[PDB]
Amino acid sequence: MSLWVDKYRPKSLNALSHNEELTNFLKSLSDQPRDLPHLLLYGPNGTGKKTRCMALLESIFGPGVYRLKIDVRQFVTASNRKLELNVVSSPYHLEITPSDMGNNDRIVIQELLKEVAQMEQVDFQDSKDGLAHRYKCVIINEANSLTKDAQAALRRTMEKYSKNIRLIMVCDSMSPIIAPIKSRCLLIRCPAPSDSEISTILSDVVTNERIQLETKDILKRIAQASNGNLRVSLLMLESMALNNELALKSSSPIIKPDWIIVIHKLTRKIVKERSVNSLIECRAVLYDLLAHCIPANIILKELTFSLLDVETLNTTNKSSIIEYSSVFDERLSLGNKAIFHLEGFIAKVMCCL
Amino acid sequence: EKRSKENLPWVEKYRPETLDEVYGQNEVITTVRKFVDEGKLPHLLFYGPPGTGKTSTIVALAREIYGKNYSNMVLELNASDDRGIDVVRNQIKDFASTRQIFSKGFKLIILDEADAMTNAAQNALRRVIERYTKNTRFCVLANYAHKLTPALLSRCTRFRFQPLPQEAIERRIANVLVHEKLKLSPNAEKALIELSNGDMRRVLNVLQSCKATLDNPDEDEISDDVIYECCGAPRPSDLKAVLKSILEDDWGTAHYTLNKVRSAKGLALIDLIEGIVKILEDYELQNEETRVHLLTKLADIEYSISKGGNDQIQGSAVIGAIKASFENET
Amino acid sequence: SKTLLNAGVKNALDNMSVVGYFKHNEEAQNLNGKHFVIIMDEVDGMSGGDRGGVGQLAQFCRKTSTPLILICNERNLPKMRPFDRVCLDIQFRRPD
Amino acid sequence: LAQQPWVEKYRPKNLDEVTAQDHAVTVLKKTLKSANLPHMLFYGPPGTGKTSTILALTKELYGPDLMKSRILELNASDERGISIVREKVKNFARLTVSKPSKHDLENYPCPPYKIIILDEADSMTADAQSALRRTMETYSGVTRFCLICNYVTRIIDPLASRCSKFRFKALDASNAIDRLRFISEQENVKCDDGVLERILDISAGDLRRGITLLQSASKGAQYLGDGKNITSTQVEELAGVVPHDILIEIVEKVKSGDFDEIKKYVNTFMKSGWSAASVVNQLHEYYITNDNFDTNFKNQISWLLFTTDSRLNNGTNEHIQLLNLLVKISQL
Amino acid sequence: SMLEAKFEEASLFKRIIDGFKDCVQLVNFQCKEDGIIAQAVDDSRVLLVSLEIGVEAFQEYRCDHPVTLGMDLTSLSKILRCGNNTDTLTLIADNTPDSIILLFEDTKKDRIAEYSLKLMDIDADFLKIEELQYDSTLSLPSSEFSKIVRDLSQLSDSINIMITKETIKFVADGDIGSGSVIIKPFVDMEHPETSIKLEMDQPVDLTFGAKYLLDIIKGSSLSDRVGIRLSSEAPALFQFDLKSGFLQFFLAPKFND
Amino acid sequence: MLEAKFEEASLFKRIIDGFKDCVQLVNFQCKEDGIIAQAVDDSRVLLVSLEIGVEAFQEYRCDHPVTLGMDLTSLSKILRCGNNTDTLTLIADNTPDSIILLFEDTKKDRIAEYSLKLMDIDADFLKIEELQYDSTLSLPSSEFSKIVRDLSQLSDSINIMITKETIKFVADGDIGSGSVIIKPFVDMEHPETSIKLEMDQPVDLTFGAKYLLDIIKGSSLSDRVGIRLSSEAPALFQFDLKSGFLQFFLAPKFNDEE
DNA sequence: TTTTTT
DNA sequence: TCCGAGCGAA
DNA sequence: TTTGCCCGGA
Ligand SMILES: Nc1ncnc2c1ncn2[C@@H]1O[C@H](COP(=O)(O)OP(=O)(O)OP(O)(O)=S)[C@@H](O)[C@H]1O
Ligand SMILES: Nc1ncnc2c1ncn2[C@@H]1O[C@H](COP(=O)(O)OP(=O)(O)OP(O)(O)=S)[C@@H](O)[C@H]1O
Ligand SMILES: Nc1nc2c(ncn2[C@@H]2O[C@H](COP(=O)(O)OP(=O)(O)O)[C@@H](O)[C@H]2O)c(=O)[nH]1
Ligand SMILES: [Mg+2]
Ligand SMILES: [Mg+2]
Repeated sequence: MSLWVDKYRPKSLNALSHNEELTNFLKSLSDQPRDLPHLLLYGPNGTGKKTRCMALLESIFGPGVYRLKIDVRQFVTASNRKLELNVVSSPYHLEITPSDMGNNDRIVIQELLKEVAQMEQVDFQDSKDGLAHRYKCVIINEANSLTKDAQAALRRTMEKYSKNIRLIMVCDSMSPIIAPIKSRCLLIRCPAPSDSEISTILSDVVTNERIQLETKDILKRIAQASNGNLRVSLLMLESMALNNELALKSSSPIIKPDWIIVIHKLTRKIVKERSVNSLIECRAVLYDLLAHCIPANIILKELTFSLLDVETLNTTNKSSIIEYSSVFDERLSLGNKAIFHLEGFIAKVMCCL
Repeated sequence: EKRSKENLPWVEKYRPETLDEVYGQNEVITTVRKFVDEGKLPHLLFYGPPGTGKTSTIVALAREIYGKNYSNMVLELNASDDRGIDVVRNQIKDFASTRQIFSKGFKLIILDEADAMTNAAQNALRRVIERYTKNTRFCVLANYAHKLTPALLSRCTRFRFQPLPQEAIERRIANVLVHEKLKLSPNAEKALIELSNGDMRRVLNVLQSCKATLDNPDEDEISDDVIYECCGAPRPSDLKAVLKSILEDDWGTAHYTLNKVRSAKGLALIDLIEGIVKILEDYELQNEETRVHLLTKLADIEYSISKGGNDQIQGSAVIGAIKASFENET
Repeated sequence: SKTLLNAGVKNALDNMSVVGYFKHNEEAQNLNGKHFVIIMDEVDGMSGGDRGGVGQLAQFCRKTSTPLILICNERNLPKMRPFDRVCLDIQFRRPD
Repeated sequence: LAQQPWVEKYRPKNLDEVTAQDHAVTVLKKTLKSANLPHMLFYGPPGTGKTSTILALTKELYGPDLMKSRILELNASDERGISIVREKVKNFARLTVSKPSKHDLENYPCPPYKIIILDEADSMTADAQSALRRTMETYSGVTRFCLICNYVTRIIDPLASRCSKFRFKALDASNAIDRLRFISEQENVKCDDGVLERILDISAGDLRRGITLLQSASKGAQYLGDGKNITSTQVEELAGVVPHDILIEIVEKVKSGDFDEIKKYVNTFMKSGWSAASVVNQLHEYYITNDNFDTNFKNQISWLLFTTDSRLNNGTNEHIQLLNLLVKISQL
Repeated sequence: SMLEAKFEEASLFKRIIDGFKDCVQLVNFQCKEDGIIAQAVDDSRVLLVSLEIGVEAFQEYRCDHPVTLGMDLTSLSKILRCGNNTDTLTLIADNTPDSIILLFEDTKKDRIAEYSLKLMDIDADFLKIEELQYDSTLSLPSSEFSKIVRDLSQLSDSINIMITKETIKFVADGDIGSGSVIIKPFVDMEHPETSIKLEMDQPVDLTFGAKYLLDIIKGSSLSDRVGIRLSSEAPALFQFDLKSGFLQFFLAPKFND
Repeated sequence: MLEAKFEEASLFKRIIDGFKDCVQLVNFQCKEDGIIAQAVDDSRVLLVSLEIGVEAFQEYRCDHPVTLGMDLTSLSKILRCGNNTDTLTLIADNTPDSIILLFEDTKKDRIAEYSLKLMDIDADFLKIEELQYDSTLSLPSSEFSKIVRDLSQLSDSINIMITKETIKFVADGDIGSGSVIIKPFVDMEHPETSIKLEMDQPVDLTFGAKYLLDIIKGSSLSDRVGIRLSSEAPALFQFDLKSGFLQFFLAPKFNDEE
């Protein structure tokens, strides 16, 4: 679409522009795709995993994979409650995010996916006999968000119907993927681009958009502030250009998102005042962040690594902080009410300082 | 059933048919048999661990009371049946308050696996049990008393089925050997009894597997080697070798020894942990802190193993736990 | 329930009482004898057997042409909120 | 042939094709003659041959034509609540066994019972498992149950007692190299000496993973189109193993002990996407088999690695857990 | 096949099955050369149904050797519904069978519909439960018994039958009150079907659960008269006569509290 | 510009109800020849095709072809609002954002006007080439529908097999199996009830029961149904109209065993 | 959707 | 167009 | 000492 992060997204394996060895591996997979195993792409956020999944699908099935439409599918729970799932589809593949339905994601696996596996499909645009002569492809986004029951429901579908269906699962971490599912997948590591690769991409955008640029070093700064997140770097470039009248300067500052600013303020507060009253104000800040769709795990990660950057703390404080972060990150994984665990972490940190 | 009883698993082929074939529960059997003899049958509760003879005993009692046609004269319900409040109020209450169809006599209701019933159904049962006592008697069977309400427990005469002692298992094994034309060495019998934890089902299943594992069961003899082979379990010698290496050798040699012993027969780590815990329980330790550290760390490792994890890291954890705990022994 | 309330007591909100009429028919100048005081006791006891009842009672408290007295034990309960602005609240405390 | 991923293409067809589970396969093979198959509980780690074994056994027992009428397979993809167990499973267990044809009776043992396979039974609720208990016993005459699981502690004790236990062992270079080499030869994959054993070492007990790794390596070699051998470095790259140089860098940063340096190095390291579990495994191997560290250090680090691996098993943030582990090692 | 039994019209068998469907779930049919007998017992084990169909109910019948077919009544009724009341219905079974074949064939066309219902391994004896000399034997039209039962069931969950010399008394006592119907024997040579017959040696007084009687009266669709046999120590027998055989309900009385 | 008046609105209502459960949004390509529509279902296991002819309409004219994208739910609601006895008229202009529906009754007193907003549906082009099917059969729709309803009660899948003078519908399930065997039969006195079969190769295929249940709803349109089956094609179910037809291309279930 | 009391 | 039931489901 | 969203219905 119109935003630069979308306008210039590559549409084929030939148009990819970072991590050349991974590109070669993907081309090798797409060379003879009839016995392609199920795939699991993993790597840090915003590096190009979905871009590469779409490029691989294009290499296998042609450009038609980018002609997408959305459709609403209905389901009913045992309690008779109605649920809807948005499904993205091309003529050659489906894309689902079962975690959209929360703990009911299992239903999506047990009914929708299974059905796709058991049926043949018609095709009156590529097949001479009206039937599609190819396996069906299903992309499962945010696969590490599936509950253990849904992941279990995948196991035998992947084996029994391998003739008719192939799965591509995408995740930012494999830690929550159960061992049987990883056993069934070809695991593809997708590393972040280097800062030079990011600078080259950003420079290409700067040229195609006629943005005035005092020095190339600016791009490097952006590349460094994005910590390998290419989506973040492209969006930051656009925002900086918009705020500097499409003319970036060496003095032009890096724009941080609102939630990051709030979290940094919270870090300064925790460091300055360790007391019960301060903890109550912190609870208010945490509720504000959570209510506006900042996930608890993101808050914990950002707060931990903001604290560890504070110059005034000593090694003992920092080691205590990282231990507490580990403990309460596990707590967040095992529990429901996030504010409880975030408050516990902040309280222990205040005690340690 | 289909074809002969020789097609059945040994755990079902050797199910007791009469009270005289129930072993290792003599006090209970005597009491209940004389209850029947004198015509004084109270409401019964059979409480005990798996495979100790509860269902066998109650079915044998019904067979003795009512003869061969018992199955049409009792109401038997278990966890495979719905037993909600509605079932209690309709099916159970109707059977309790009505005469027999086939032969005159009192009614028997058997609630097997009663720990599977909800609190509301159990409470509905209270006055059904009390009101129709003149003509009906209830028998409740359970592995877990805590899911039974205090009011239901009060109304039943309790009988605890013990883990089967050594002598009873030995006699049952002798019967099985005679019937199967099997031979069993003394050490093999000791190993079998040790691994069964007083559960007859385990004994019979292992024995059937051992017979299947022989080349010629007519001449071949089941030795402890066969038992360990079919169970995929560590020999006592392996356990002692591993423990000695952990307690007396350097880290490289202990790691090597654990890995080599495990690789020898593809032993599981949890089995080694169980065996070593059993061995260490008999140790005399100067410091209580040694026992504390050993137990807590090994329980943590067992719990982590139950969820999967990295086997190599868990083995190293076991080695380190034992060494660090015995450091306290000075 | 809303159905029973609408089919029953509703018709008495603006109706004379036949019992009241015939009790004090002989009595001269008895103005109140023919009118109702509607007492709805134990409002806090209206469970699932009275779906829609509390809202309908609040409606009546706004649209009644005869005096209505409601009684409850737990005034601060959430389900008693609809009555807030439409009733004259009289608190009874523990006597000494 | 050319349409199957290799894991499904080379699934064992009969009991003699299962490679390293003789202790259990022998017992099962004897029932082709004894015809008194017990209730079975297969348990073990992923990709060791449990599902393959039960399928091959049913084929050997009933032949291709009569199998379908003699089997009820229910797995984690199917609804298996207490109502299902009390109605569908019970009803199937109650039925008379399908009549075998004369040809079937000539060519197969045809035992007088049917089989219910509850694959992935450790995902069933405790109450549904309880509902199975008396169904298993009352209808043993005409039905035998096979429960399959990875976590045996998830099966309630009464059911474990009813079942005959078969533990499937981990598959490693010692006991699965023959099968892997057979597959490699069938597919014409050229490898240096050591490569197949390295694959099985990396797989860490899982033959499905080893076969998939072999297929990925052969795809790479065919795409390269140079006729060279697959190397161990290539296999390790495909398997997401951290290069030895990177691991040495981590070890030296830990040795230095400067918190900020470790933090910055870990932040850079995470950008490569290395799986934290593989990193922890490699650190365990490096430290526990190192003659330069003494007994107290190794005791402490063994507990540290155990704790971090356990926390990672719960689905935690890999960056946080890895940094905590490295800081703690550095302060030993 | 070994067993072949053809109903001229499937409606006969459907009505017979519907005559006792609501009381029991699992039914065991034994087919022999002289016809088909069946038994079933209700879930609470308080009611037993016994059916007899003779060879005369069938257009054609053949049973080379005795055979036992156990099945669930809901599945059987579901299948019976899939066929048309007008088609000819042939029950077919083979030796040592795993299923029963229901073959719906209409002569007008060449359309065959063959259903196979898998059978259960229901091993249970029938015991031929019937006491020799019942205390009281009575018979009356089915509509009147249905009416009495339906009226008295609105009052109580239990109904008492008292037989004394030349009098039959139904009684029900409940929360809102009680009801009592007394009938006397009577022969009407103009309309024998309305007759009420009563023979009795010992007077009887027995109580029964109302819901069971409400199920039992559903047999009235299969016969104009119902026979009732009662004894102090035995289940009560309610018999409805078919053109060829019979439908019997054996209902155990309540324990005298 | 474009106007199409039907002899009776009941025909149009029945046609719409025929395939409204399978698909909801559809484009009608009104042309001088007639109305032609083609839709794929969301799961892509089913294609519905409509070829209402000019003779079907009482009167019809549309000089320049026009594509009208509409949702079938709103059209069904509007048709329900109409009376049984009416001459439904569809009216549209050169560039219509909506279509006008006139329910002109026989009595001039009753006149009703409705407006249905159109839609812009991105529908691609489908090339449905004629194929030499392995077998063709024709039979009454009441019989086929009754077979489907009876067999669906036994299983989730129904198998259709054709061999030499034998058409077999089978369903296997938990409680058992059901099978119907029809044979080629001709009745001169009542030709409409005949069963016709052209057999080139033996065929066996399996279909989801829910899909056949959806399909049989078109039985009202035509007293007879044609079924064409091939080993590699979708199964073709045709209900003939006065001059057009309602057509269903159904994909079979994936044969895991073979 | 609800564990226990003395 | 206005109103808040009943549930915590991000 | 009782929140926020906002049902089904008018
Ligand atoms: N005391 C016993 N004497 C002889 N055989 C026994 C005995 N206990 C168990 N068994 C054997 O193990 C099998 C199971 O016995 P059961 O009586 O059904 O066990 P249980 O006590 O009911 O176990 P739970 O509580 O249902 S897990 C029997 O068929 C016998 O073969
Ligand atoms: N013992 C084995 N012998 C031969 N191949 C095996 C063996 N074990 C695993 N495999 C191979 O890996 C694939 C998976 O085997 P499975 O039997 O499905 O493993 P599994 O034990 O059922 O794994 P889980 O518990 O579902 S993760 C097989 O198709 C084989 O190709
Ligand atoms: N020029 C160029 N841009 C890329 C490449 N890979 C990713 N991007 C850009 O980075 C954006 C984020 O990529 P994405 O696949 O959504 O990240 P992920 O799925 O979270 O890993 C995309 O919208 C693209 O614009 C690449 O190889 N070349
Ligand atoms: Mg028992
Ligand atoms: Mg498996």
